[PDB]
Amino acid sequence: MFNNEPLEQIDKELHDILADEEKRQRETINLIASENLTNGAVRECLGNRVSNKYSEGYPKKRYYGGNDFIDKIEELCQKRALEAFNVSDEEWGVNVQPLSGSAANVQALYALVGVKGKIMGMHLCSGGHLTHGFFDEKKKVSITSDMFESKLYKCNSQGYVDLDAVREMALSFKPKVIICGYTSYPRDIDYQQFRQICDEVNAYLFADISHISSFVACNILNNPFLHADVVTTTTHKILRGPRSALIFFNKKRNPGIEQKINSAVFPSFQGGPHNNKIAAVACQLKEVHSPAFKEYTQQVLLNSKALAKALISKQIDLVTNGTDNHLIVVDLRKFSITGSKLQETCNAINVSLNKNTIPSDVDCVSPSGVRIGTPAMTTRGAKEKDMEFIADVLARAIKITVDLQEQYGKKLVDFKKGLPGNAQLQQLKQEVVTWAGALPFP
Amino acid sequence: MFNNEPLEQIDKELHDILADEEKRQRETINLIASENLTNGAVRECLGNRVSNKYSEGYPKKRYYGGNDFIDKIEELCQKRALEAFNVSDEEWGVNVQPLSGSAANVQALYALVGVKGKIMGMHLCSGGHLTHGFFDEKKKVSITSDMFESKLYKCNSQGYVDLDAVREMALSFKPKVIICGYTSYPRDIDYQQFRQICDEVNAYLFADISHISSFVACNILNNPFLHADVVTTTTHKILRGPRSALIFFNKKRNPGIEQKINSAVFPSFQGGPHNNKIAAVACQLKEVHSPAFKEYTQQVLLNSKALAKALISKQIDLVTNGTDNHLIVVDLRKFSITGSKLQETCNAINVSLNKNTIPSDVDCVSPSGVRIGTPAMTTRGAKEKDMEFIADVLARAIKITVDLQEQYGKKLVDFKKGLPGNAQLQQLKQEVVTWAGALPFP
Ligand SMILES: COCc1ccc(-c2cc(C#N)cc([C@@]3(C(C)C)C(C#N)=C(N)Oc4n[nH]c(C)c43)c2)s1
Ligand SMILES: COCc1ccc(-c2cc(C#N)cc([C@@]3(C(C)C)C(C#N)=C(N)Oc4n[nH]c(C)c43)c2)s1
Ligand SMILES: Cc1ncc(COP(=O)(O)O)c(CNCC(=O)O)c1O
Ligand SMILES: Cc1ncc(COP(=O)(O)O)c(CNCC(=O)O)c1O
Ligand SMILES: [Cl-]
Repeated sequence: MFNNEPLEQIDKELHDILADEEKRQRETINLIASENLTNGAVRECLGNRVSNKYSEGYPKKRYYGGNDFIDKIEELCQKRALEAFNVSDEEWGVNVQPLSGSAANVQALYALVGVKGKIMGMHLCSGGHLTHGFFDEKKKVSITSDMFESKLYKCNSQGYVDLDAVREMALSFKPKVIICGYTSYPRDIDYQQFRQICDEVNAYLFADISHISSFVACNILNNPFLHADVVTTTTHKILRGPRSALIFFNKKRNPGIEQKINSAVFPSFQGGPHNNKIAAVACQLKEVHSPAFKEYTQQVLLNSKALAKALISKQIDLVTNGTDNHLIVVDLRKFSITGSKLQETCNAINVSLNKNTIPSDVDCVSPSGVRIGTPAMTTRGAKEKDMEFIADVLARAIKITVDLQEQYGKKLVDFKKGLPGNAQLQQLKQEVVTWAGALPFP
Repeated sequence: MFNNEPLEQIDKELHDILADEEKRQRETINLIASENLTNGAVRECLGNRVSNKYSEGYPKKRYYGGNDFIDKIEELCQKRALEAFNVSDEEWGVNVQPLSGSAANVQALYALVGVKGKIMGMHLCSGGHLTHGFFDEKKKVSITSDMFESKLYKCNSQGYVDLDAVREMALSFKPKVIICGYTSYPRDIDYQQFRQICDEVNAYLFADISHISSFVACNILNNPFLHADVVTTTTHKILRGPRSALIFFNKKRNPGIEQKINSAVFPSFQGGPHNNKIAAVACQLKEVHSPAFKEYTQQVLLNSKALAKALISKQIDLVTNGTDNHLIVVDLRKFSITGSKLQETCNAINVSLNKNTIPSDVDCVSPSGVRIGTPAMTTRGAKEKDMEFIADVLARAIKITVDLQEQYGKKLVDFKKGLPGNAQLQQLKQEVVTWAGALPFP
């Protein structure tokens, strides 16, 4: 008693937009640092009937019948997660049920500190996440600043984490958790240094490695598992998995953390797991552990180094003057333009990026930077040689932006008036589409 | 620079379990009240590349470029959501980003009351959800009992919502929110009555209709939208959508609630939306509004009435002695067995259900009932005549459970010893598989 017609026949309106979205994807230079493109295997999992199952609880301890195969799927995922990060299942445990990074982080923090608990995070303007305790004067923007008491450490004027400031703050504030690992931080992390600071104030060490997860797995960047109590990561970014998250806990450093973390995920916060996610994560995790994915990850950094190099060669300023990973933040101050305007210009030419703050910024709405990343284009087979081209495309977008600000003015509404029908933008978009459309598309 | 081998070739281990799960689903009599089976169209959406996109914020108000088609999909979902529940976009608004029912509820509650805020909900043992403020004497089981201050109302010994008790509690406790609409409540709800109590005490009216959403939409049961400030519902249950949730808010009753709810979903709790979810919800909502889905929803109740009738004819006791909806709770006390045991026995025969508490219950690990539901089997084309068979199968499982308890004992571990190889169970499972395996399967 159901309709079985395929999507095209059953919902032609929706299918058209999705075909449109697909085309836009195929024809964009995607520089969103947090984006990637999943393979068919991961999407076959997301589309699977395994999402039919209600399976509240944990494997072997469900609140429903019919969970025999779901248990195998949940355990294989946990297995592959611990494998992927080269941690012994004896020392480290993992929860594979958080629906997304924001959820995982809120869950993990509560497990560690509870309501009104004290937490320390990097500020949003400095590269930190919303879920790292963010608030402004006016409002408690994230729940992490409301259900928890938070204080926020800023990076220095150069854009690097100031460990001195971190220690200064920890000794006065006395938090139960300190969060490191970031959303738009272009440099590696001194985890050991964080560990020594946490030890001084009897605080937990929280490493959110969502952006840099593939580097950690493939042993290309610092390994937070050597020092961290809790490691979170999303699966949809550099890891190239589906949209989901993982919570890792050091059982050996903290006995009874397993129960604490697991009870926080369920039944404190979530209900039924999304088993299609868990299946998809499992699939990607197998791939994460291969020598071939290590190659992909290496190429991500090769590409990011080259892109930084080529942008510098064109007189563009970068926060920290380079990168240790997949991501770059461009400081646009010398051009007297905003990230907001550069975002609109880049969208008009099919270049995906986002506006981003820099250390000197005081404005969340009008930032002085854009953030770019290589994981998506690296997935699409782009190499170091291709980076000069992206660098050139961005330079030209910056120039065009300066011109349009000259013609139409500083107001964002006024500025957008110049984008449609602009001859150079049309020429640039076509230039973008031609190269982007030809690249391998999973 | 990726792998494009299909799931079968890329990950054979995982593909086998999924095919195993698919086989089990096809050959199970699914009586889990919160379960359904999605069509291929909904699964093509969950599998779509649209999940590649990061689109934090709201349509037209994104924090990333290249969201032109993502905006159309998020808007068409809001459009179809309000359409399906027969509400005007001028009076009612909706958020389509909550990832699941538990998140949406925590999100919606925070919006209304904030941290330390006061809320009222039905007790878990009485039929209410975890996210309705549930706590134990020992522990604050749900975050809804911890980040909020909660009180819990119990149904009477007959299993009906006791409005006297609700009012008595509301006048003393003075909550800011009162929650109605439930997880395992077999009767319709007097929303008007709740509204009168909420008015008296200046409390918001919260109706969580996840279990009964299709009834509300198709105007087969009481409409909470006539009276409620906030309406939440998951999409994966009787709605037969993907795993996601919706928050509805009455703008006419509460100006400024839109910003409150929207900011609570993001950036208070979540980060990037799951666009494949939104696409899938949109697709199912078109179907919800059709006269053909009204037919399906009618069948669900016709089947649930019949099944209740047939169980009573076999001397099985029901909570409230019947049903107003898709769900029944069987009181097993007269048989001196637990739901836990009946759940294992039913799993052994390919009958999916869950153990459920009853009003006299004081125990959560071992309850005195099972909960059953018709949405899945109705989806599979089963009619009123088919219900006698399901009733017969359950009666037979109950008997086998009494026998096995006599032989092996009251300990759950001891009891399970008797399940494998049992000739009657093998006979019953085969009877189950034959009939279920031949039913239409989306
Ligand atoms: C309405 O509350 C104030 C805000 C919520 C999110 C804000 C935000 C603004 C900007 C800018 N420009 C950038 C961000 C960024 C980037 C990555 C997009 C951002 C930056 N820069 C950082 N550090 O973390 C984030 N988490 N989520 C989002 C959307 C961000 C966040 S401002
Ligand atoms: C951590 O200990 C406290 C608990 C968490 C879940 C508990 C629970 C036990 C039983 C039993 N028997 C039943 C439930 C039910 C049913 C639908 C399965 C349940 C019941 N009965 C109700 N009312 O709501 C629920 N939300 N989530 C779950 C799993 C439930 C929940 S008790
Ligand atoms: C470090 C970090 N942690 C958690 C999250 C949250 O994940 P969800 O959005 O899946 O909830 C993000 C999102 N990052 C925003 C970006 O870099 O584009 C992040 O950068
Ligand atoms: C009334 C109600 N509200 C919210 C939820 C939460 O949904 P998620 O599991 O998607 O977070 C449930 C789950 N229902 C459990 C059951 O009836 O089987 C529910 O029954
Ligand atoms: Cl999903």
